[PDB]
Amino acid sequence: MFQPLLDAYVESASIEKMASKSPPPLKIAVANWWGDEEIKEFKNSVLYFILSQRYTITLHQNPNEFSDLVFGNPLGSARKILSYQNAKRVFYTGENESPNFNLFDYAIGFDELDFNDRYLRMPLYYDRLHHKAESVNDTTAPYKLKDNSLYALKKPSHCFKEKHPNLCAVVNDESDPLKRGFASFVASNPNAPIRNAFYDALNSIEPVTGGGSVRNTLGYNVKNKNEFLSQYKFNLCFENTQGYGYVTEKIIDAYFSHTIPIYWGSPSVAKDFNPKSFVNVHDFKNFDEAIDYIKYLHTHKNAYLDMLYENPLNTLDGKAYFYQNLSFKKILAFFKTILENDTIYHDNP
Amino acid sequence: MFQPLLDAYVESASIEKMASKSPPPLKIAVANWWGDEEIKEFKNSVLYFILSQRYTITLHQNPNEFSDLVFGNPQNAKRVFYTGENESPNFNLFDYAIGFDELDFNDRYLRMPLYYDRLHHKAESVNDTTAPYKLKDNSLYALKKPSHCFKEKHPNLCAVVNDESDPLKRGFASFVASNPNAPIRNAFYDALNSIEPVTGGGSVRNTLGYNVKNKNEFLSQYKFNLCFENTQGYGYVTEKIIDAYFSHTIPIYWGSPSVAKDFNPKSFVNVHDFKNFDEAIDYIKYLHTHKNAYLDMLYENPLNTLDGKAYFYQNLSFKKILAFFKTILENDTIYHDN
Repeated sequence: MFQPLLDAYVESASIEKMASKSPPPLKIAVANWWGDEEIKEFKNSVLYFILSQRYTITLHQNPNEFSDLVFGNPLGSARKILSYQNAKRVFYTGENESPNFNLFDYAIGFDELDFNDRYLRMPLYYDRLHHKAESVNDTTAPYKLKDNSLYALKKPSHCFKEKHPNLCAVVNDESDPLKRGFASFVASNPNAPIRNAFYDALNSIEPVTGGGSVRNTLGYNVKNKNEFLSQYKFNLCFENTQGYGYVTEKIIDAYFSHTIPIYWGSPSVAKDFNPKSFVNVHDFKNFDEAIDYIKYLHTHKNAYLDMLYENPLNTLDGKAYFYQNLSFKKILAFFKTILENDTIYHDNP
Repeated sequence: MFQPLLDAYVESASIEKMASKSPPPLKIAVANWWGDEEIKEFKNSVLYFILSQRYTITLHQNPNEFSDLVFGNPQNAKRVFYTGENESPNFNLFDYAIGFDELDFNDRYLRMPLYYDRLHHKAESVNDTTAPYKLKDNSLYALKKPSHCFKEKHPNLCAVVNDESDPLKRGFASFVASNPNAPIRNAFYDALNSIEPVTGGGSVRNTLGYNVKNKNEFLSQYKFNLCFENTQGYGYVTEKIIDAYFSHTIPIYWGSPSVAKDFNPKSFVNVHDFKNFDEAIDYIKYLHTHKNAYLDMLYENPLNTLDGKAYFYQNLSFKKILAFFKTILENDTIYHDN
């Protein structure tokens, strides 16, 4: 049930509207090799989106320019130059990699760590929600955006349904969720010793439908991931690697496509999402046993519809919440503190 | 006043004397990068000393031998980061880390600054029948047979601590450094060298034509000790300030800007509290010419006190360190990259 997760997300994006377009300049240095595509992707990310609500952002790719923040995680030659901008450095990557606090003053990541003002946890799933929120500011979408909220203020598109018929049909109670294939699987890397032992074991209850390169079954890689996952009862949602707190956009795609995620990745995922809403493979002593609970859910429609209908988020006294209250306000406070703090924390020899 | 610091240290070293039990074998590998003197230092560290109270340790450097833990500093064994440098841990490479950073990473990180290891060493050196500082009878550090040489090696220190001399009746400020890659420390030195001359007993800015043999005896001869860390790190408080307290001299400190969390600010000059060096020096001048204020500072407890008890920040103790390692040994998780 995506709608309540989206509602919670939209509320977490609630902040005071800034008055009369006087957003102070913020100069951010980013990867020098980024081309116009990567730049476009960055101007579309939730971090940029959030910051644009309070600053007039300029991006810098010239190494001989001063900046307010140097952003990212350069490697090789570009990591050396970083050492010299001795600018206010902020570590940020989509990879399962913890920050180097000798080189970076501040960091935004997935680790469950407290370093006072120097670190903020902003999992990748928050950014995927931002993209799902934008894609449904469409007049044909089956998910609704609170009137007048930040995501509803830009003009809406009209392509969603044409692009996600099946998804719309089932979200719109015009199809029966029980009347679907067993499970979808979309992945690009074959080497995943833990994932395969699991695909082989899931793929031996009923065939698993593959839409990506690994274990493909359709004979072609699916065009729209979300439309494809909505055609199955479950979605094989294993992260590429394990990290405590490392919850990617994958589980969000399952929720969004109205299918039950079968999750494995961060052993603490239950902190971020309601475990009654997905098969948390970590809540079992072995796969063997988890395969059995999936086998059960697949043949006991009541338990299956129970899970599909749980709020993706945990609740405390009826109010749904993001773990540690992640929100636009929390993220903007973190940046206002970084910008106003003149202390140099990185190695400055 | 080192005595109260030692008392709190000895108390922090108190552990249950499980005797019905026996220390189980614990196999510890050290990385190859580690030189023989880095291995000798480790064998002599307070961490090794603490662990040896609950485990029968075997330390080796054979990467072919299955071990319970492996210690390094930049396999499928649990790796523990441990270094003396002002270097934050790489958690991609190490499952666990012992450091100085003010960080909380649940069971993966433990703060144990080098000053705690320097206290361990001073405590041993004072298990000596001619020593000016006392160790509670029946404490861990008093169990071994003592030495009889302390006074001989530190006459002046015993005199002042033994009240056979007057604290005010001494030189101005000592400075013992041998590292030159420390610009801020030099600039502060040249600036302090103004109130009066600052006697230099080490390589760097050496005064008396030679290097002193006993750092502590020497420091006990001055009213203050110029106590600068080589670089700034939040939480990076080394052995230096402990040498000042041990030598019954006022530390003039710079290094960790959060040093007041670890030590009682009324007990030393914290250069970080001033907007510029000039202002810090003005304060030093004042202490040097106001006997009541100087003595007050010299007699303060080096540690902060709360609820009637002197304490180490965040309750650093043998028990805290033993629980951290017990948790590592019992947890099968491997966090490092593979």
